[PDB]
Amino acid sequence: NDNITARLDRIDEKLSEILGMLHTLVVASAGPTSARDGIRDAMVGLREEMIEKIRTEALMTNDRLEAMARLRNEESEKMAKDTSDEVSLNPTSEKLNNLLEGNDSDNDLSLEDF
Amino acid sequence: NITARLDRIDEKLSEILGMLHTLVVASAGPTSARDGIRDAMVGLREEMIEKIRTEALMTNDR
Amino acid sequence: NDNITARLDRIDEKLSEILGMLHTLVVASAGPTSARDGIRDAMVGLREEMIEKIRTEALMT
Amino acid sequence: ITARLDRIDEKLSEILGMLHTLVVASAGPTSARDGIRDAMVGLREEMIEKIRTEALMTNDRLEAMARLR
Amino acid sequence: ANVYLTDSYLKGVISFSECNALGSYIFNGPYLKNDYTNLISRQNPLIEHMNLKKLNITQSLISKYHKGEIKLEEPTYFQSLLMTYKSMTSSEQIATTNLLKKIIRRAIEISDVKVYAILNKLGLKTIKTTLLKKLMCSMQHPPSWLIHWFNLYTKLNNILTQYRSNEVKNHGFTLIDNQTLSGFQFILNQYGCIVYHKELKRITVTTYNQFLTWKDISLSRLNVCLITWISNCLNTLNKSLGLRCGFNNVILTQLFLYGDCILKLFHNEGFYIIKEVEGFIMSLILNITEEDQFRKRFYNSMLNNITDAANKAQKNLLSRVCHTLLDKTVSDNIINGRWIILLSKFLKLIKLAGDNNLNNLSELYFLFRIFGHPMVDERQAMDAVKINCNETKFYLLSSLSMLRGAFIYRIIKGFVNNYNRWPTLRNAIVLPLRWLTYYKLNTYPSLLELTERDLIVLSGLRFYREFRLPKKVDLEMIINDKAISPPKNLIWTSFPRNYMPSHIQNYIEHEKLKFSESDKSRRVLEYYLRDNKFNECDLYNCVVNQSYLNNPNHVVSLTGKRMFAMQPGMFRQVQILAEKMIAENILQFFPESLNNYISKCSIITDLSKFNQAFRYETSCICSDVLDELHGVQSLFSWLHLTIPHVTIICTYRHAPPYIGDHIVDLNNVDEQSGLYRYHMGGIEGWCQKLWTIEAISLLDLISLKGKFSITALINGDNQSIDISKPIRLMEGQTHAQADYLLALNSLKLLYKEYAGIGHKLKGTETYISRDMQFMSKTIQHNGVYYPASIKKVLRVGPWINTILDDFKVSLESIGSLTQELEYRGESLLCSLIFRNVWLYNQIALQLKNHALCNNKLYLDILKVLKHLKTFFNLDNIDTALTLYMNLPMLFGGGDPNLLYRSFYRRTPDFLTEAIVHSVFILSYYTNHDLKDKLQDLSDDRLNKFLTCIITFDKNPNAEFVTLMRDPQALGSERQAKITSEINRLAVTEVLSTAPNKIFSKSAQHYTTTEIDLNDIMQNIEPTYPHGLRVVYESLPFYKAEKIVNLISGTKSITNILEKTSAIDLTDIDRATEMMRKNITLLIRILPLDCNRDKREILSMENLSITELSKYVRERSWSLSNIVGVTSPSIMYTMDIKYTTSTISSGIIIEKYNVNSLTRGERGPTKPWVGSSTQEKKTMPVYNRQVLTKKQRDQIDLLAKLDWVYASIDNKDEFMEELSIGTLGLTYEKAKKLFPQYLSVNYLHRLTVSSRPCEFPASIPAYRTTNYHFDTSPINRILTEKYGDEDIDIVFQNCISFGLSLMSVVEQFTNVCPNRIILIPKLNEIHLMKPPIFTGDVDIHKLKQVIQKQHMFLPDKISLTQYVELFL
Repeated sequence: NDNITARLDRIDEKLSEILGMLHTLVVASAGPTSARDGIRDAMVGLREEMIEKIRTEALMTNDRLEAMARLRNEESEKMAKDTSDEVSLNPTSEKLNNLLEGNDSDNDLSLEDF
Repeated sequence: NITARLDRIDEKLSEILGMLHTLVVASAGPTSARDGIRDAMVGLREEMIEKIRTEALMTNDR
Repeated sequence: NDNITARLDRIDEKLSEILGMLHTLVVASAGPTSARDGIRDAMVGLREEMIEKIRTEALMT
Repeated sequence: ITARLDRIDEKLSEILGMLHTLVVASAGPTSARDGIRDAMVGLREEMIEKIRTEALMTNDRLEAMARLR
Repeated sequence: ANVYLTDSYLKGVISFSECNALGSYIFNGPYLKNDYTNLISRQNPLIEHMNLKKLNITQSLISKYHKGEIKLEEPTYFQSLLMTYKSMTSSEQIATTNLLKKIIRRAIEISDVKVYAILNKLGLKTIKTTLLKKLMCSMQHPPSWLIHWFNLYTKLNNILTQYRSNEVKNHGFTLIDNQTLSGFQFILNQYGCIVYHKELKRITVTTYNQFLTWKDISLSRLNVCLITWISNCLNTLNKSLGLRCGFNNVILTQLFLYGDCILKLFHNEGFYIIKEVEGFIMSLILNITEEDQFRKRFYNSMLNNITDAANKAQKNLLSRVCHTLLDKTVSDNIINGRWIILLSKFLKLIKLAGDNNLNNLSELYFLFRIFGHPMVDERQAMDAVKINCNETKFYLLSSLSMLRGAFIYRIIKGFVNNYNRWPTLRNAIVLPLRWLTYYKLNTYPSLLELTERDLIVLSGLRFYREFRLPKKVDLEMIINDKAISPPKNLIWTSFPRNYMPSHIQNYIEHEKLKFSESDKSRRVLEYYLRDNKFNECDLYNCVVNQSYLNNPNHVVSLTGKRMFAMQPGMFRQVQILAEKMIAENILQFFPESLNNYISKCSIITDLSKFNQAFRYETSCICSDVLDELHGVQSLFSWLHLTIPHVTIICTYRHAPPYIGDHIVDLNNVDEQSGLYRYHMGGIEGWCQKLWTIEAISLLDLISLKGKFSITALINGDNQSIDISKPIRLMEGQTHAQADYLLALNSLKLLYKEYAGIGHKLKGTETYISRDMQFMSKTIQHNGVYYPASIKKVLRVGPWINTILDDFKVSLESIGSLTQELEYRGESLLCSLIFRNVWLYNQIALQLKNHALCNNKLYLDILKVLKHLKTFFNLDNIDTALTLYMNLPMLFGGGDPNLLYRSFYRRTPDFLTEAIVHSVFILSYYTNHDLKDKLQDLSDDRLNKFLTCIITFDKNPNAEFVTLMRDPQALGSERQAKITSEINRLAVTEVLSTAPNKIFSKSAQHYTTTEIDLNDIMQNIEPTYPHGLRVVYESLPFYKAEKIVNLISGTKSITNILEKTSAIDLTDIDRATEMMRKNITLLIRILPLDCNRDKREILSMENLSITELSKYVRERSWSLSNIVGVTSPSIMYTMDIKYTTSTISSGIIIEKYNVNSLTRGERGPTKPWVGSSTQEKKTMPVYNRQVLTKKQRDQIDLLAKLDWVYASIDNKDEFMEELSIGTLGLTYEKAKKLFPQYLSVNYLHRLTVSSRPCEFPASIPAYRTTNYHFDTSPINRILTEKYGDEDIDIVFQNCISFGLSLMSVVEQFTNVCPNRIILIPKLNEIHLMKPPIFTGDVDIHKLKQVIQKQHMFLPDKISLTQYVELFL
């Protein structure tokens, strides 16, 4: 009775196909158009063509690289900086910290300078 | 083992139904409320049908 | 058996629901006024026909 | 009838078909639209009967609880 | 007939555009910014700006300016000039020093009386106390840093008092003043200020709110210096007397100066940098409480934040003042880059002020209040919000379905927990097999047994209606004392007529003929009073028909008061209803909204900009479930369907848009700065509960994906996550490293999951820790709590938190604010002396400069003091003021805080506490011993007082309505009147002429309904005022009373329907005579012969204060018997022993800590909180969610009423008429829903709104854990004397008294006692047995009340609603 096993494999293959194309599906929200004169519908599209539309600036956005990195299930280096072992200081903050470390009177300012 | 196969098929079908219903809900947005078609997509509920009933049972007087 | 027939019936119900949701999605994925106003007119008559339904059924007695 | 699987099979086909059409209608502009509102399948009566049937089930429940009054 | 009273304190905002427009007109060029405000302000000036520029002094000053002799500046330049002002002659130095010396001496002399009384009661012992004699020797030379701020405050306050008085007398007054504050010249007005410094050759223009801010700054710094001087002297006397912090006040003044320099260097932009030194305090705290990795990470992030703020401030400053009149005003230390040095100094000083002490470091949060407020630019705030709210987001469908499934899971779980049943599904054939079993069995799986496929499967459910919408509108939720937005066609009436084009002025006057008089209202109350076509079922029909959709009247107006948003009246109704339904039905399911090692961390997130990233696709997948549970469409989804189609406009008065001619529609005006379209949802404040519960659902999803546990807590706009996880330690790994790795991994998860739904967090809001949490500004560390209590008393001053400058409300505000230095600061005496400083200032110094009475209240107070001097046979009018300021306000005196409030916080009878306070105070002069019993000792001052109290002429009127409103009222004109009583008749006569027929018909029957409510329960022979309160609260007159009491709290009740901000002189006269009568109450209450010389004076042998109170309260009303109100005072009833008696015979309190001092320490015991008993009733079984909330409130009221009054011989007709009239059922159908009470003493257990439900101590809750109490011997004695019979003494208040006694004895002796024993006076305790009521209720009058006020009745219980109750 390989009839039933064959037809069940048919069904399972097609079910896996439908789930695979349903789990690869990206939604873009509703918003103003370009040359703003109305609203556009929310758009549903496959992951790759949506990443294409983001890359070619057909769906305008500011954080373009950040969006494309998130849609590809990966983290950029901004994501790895904001969630890193130890925070690293800017130049101005390095200078302020040198001015804060050590009561050596390195400041050299008083209120009457003004 | 046939009932096990039928059970896995029903589980996949339930997964598809969850996804598709969330997609129907999330795409009835401000544009469908503007175009006046949102209730054809979300359905008619108790209060609207109560109003229809009280309009039909009370044609003008009763 | 009872199990296999009940399970095939439940699968049938689920598949009918999936087709209905897909039909709603494809018809609502319209964006000009033609199909949208068609849905509007369909929903004005549906309301009217439900009112007629309710009245003519409660006028049974 | 255990080879009713047949119908199941064919119905899945239909589902898959429509699903593809969906993801073509939203990426339609300038890509898959020679005419406005790309050629569909002409199927809006079925969702109207869907709405009708569920609204009638709701009305049935309302009137069945308003019967005891 | 119309006067204008102006503000004394800052209540609004400082306007960028008012200042910019005024200065652009005056100096003839772009003043602060090159925008449209300056251009329209110079083209078409207002009339007040023309008046200011037209004066002779202004003409001369700007003539001097246009020749290049004076230089323009920024208001922060002059803030730094004022706060540095020292100039004063030897005479002025002597005068200020003398005034301060006198104030301080008089405050210590007032406080001596209470301190003597307390030391006399505890048995511890022109100034009799040795403690305050030493303190007076300490405080006889104020320091210079204190005289500085006192002199500055006095000057600026004199200037403002001058202006306000002369503007009440004359309208349009401008105050020109160059002699008050030497060097400076002021030109004040309510429309602008002009300040001129002649020796420095500087001039500035600003607004009136900015002058108010300067005065408030100087008062704040004076209060800081005063508090710290007082507490440092106290702490030098005894280390336990002062506060737990200790400051050096030559460092705090340097901090003041350096912050002023930072604000003078960076202009208005400097408030960026000032706003970043909160994180510096936090970092200094975490350097104490945290371990290496956490605190290093926090420190580095903080430094980055600070320098980014300073770089942004410099860039924005240089770009703004570039093509304006202020381009030459930018310092050279800004492009040099040397500002950083100055910044360094600031931070170092903070680190010196903190002193590595958690006490100083947690007190130092007052630094963020003490530099003023910035001028808010409205157009640029709008322009910042626009970019985030116009963006496109990208989601995966799986993300949305898992979020929706987690929401549905919360709902299912909550239904099964609360209602013992799944919600009703309408598509149950989507559940596979396992969830069908969970549905049939009415169970759910756990989070550990749950999966992500399970959430995607749950995402497919649809529901049937469970809850119901109210059909009649509730008036108390929609009526307000705020402003309202005009329709979209009448929006151009938001701006002056001069600032609008000539084609908009012709269009407004023609459009105003098409709208109703309710649509042109500009206030909410006026919006509702002017509606002659109102209907109770209008909001219901709107929500059901969706009339808020595609509506051509919708607009969003943003004002400066962080961008408060408004819309017209219908949409405001709909917003309020959606939030109310979520709060009522849904928040019960979301309760956090109100292996060899267990790793633990904690994440803190700021969710203040959370709403800008929400789109329809993310909010409404969940608001759709909420729609289906209520049977509606779009109600909970209203925002993201309506707001994308309207215009957002900045409708501040001085910030109009540029309208190009031919254009009169708002949706056709060009987008510009301050006006835009296509807002993709997220208006702040609206829809906040929805977003809170969505955040909680997302946290559940994160805990399922990360496989740890979470304990969330969302309190406003700050969430605090506690994450726990069982792990197995590696080789050579410590616990701290394990917790740090947990924190980092959880942080990556949280970032991923928030970014998946469109919320991109950033390293500024979020920070990780492990043990501590700044819980909504509350530092706790090791179970000990560190308060910021100086921040609460900064604005304590004369006329605070009052309407029309009411004297009594100012005294009450001072008292209740100053109690924070005792309830949190844990110092009785510092709070006392600070209170007395400001009370003496308010009474003896500022009562003769009233803006409306002008000296009349001071002549009244002098009459009162002479009466007191004669009655009590005092020495002079300086002893009489010391006496008046220590007498209760109930009797007509001036003490806002009674003694019992220092030991426990709640009492069930105010009259006994007032009499005991008076006895304890008069002991200071009569020399009675508060440890003995009462005798008569050659001195009949206390006999005279008590005789005058119990002897008076009876004059009762409206006894039962008055005891319904205030169950503790006194009657016969034996107490002071409040504002609700004076303005009631005026409010009803104003409401009788409103177009809205609901308010008119209610207000025309008000007096007759009052007469019926009096003649409704007047034949029940024992009077129980707490049962009269239930009878009152279960009737429709309660709602009308609430609305009238709302309206009577406004300024000028008379001018509500007159469209003016002025005050009618009848309102002034009413308030003035209220004030004068309230002042001379004490003359009326203490006659100079005790109401007759031949009346036998009260003999005080075998006297009971509780019987005396009961007699006074009954004689004042002429009622034979009043039950359930009189209760003994714990402070008087209990005697305090410190040695172990033979038999203890009381309550025993004991110290479990080993240390001699327990302040700032934690103990082994459990915290004491009061927590009155839990009710013993039986709830019936029916479907609760078929009734709304108000129907269940009414059911519980009628159950209580059927409990208390089950003894009258009318009960059947009474309860039948109540049930029919209020709920629509008969008594037999309604009695099936009543909770049945198993108790027998309703005199002990009844819960009304007029009774306390908690009795906490006057001590922080962490501090109660050091002590242990034992109440066995007093139970033995009380049971042998009475025996299985209820008595009238409260248990929680005895425990609270004992605990606070431990605290206070430690404060005063520097040693905590090992044990304290409390022994009661048994002649103060009586029987509290429930009575047998006789006589019957008046049913005709009950019907009359129900019928006259019928329009405030709730929804009736239907038949389609009553059949469904038992299904």
